[PDB]
Amino acid sequence: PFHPYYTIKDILGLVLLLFILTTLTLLSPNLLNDPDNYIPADPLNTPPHIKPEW
Amino acid sequence: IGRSLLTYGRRIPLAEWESRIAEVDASVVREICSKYIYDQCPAVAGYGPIEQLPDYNRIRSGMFWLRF
Ligand SMILES: CCCCCCCCCCCCCCCCCC(=O)OC[C@H](COP(=O)([O-])OCC(O)COP(=O)([O-])OC[C@@H](COC(=O)CCCCCCCCCCCCCCCCC)OC(=O)CCCCCCCCCCCCCCCCC)OC(=O)CCCCCCCCCCCCCCCCC
Ligand SMILES: CCCCCCCC/C=C\CCCCCCCC(=O)OC[C@H](COP(=O)(O)OCCN)OC(=O)CCCCCCC/C=C/CCCCCCCC
Repeated sequence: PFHPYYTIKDILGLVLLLFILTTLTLLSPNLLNDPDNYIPADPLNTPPHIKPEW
Repeated sequence: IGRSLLTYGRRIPLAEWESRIAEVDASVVREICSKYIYDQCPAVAGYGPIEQLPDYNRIRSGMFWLRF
């Protein structure tokens, strides 16, 4: 049966995901960040180096 | 007679049994049932088409109430 086995197993998985998410949010927030999106939009100039989200 | 002299060392007369029965009351039942049944691990045996016999964890969790 799904309960109790996979209930606790998925809860463990969620705890792990939250640990990773917190470390990414507080300890190293700029790891995946892109500087070129901290410049507001300019319809007359495309920047030389273009790169979407990963 | 035989079984009694082996187990008890003595014959227990019906009068003594009656006196012992008269002392039980709902409070005694509550107490002693709690003393032997409540939140205990059981022994289980099954024979037959027993696919639907609950899992052991599900049976163990049935030995206590969350609302108590
Ligand atoms: C989000 C992310 C999602 C993705 C995540 C991904 C990963 C997920 C992985 C995990 C997945 C898990 C899946 C679920 C597994 C479920 C397993 C299961 O059901 O097992 C069945 C399990 C197996 O037993 P069984 O074989 O079925 O045998 C049945 C027997 O009857 C057994 O009899 P028993 O006596 O042993 O147990 C019966 C009793 C056992 O429980 C109890 O007696 C109490 C348990 C502990 C205390 C909890 C009290 C909560 C009270 C409500 C909230 C108020 C708190 C105080 C604050 C007041 C504020 C004014 O439980 C009940 O009767 C059920 C209800 C218990 C609560 C009573 C209140 C009901 C109304 C709820 C809504 C209230 C809204 C308004 C609130 C006020 C205004 C804000 O038995 C159950 O019945 C389990 C009960 C589980 C109850 C869970 C309650 C959760 C909700 C709480 C309230 C939420 C709202 C809060 C609002 C804000 C105010 C605080
Ligand atoms: C917000 C970030 C939090 C980060 C930290 C980690 C979060 C995740 C942690 C795990 C959360 C688990 C939630 C789901 C409930 C899991 C229950 C569990 O594993 O135990 C099973 C067990 C079922 O009992 P059995 O033994 O199987 O049956 C007995 C039958 N006689 O669950 C229970 O205890 C059910 C009874 C209810 C327990 C309490 C449920 C949660 C709510 C309680 C607090 C109420 C106030 C909530 C307020 C929230 C804010 C407004």
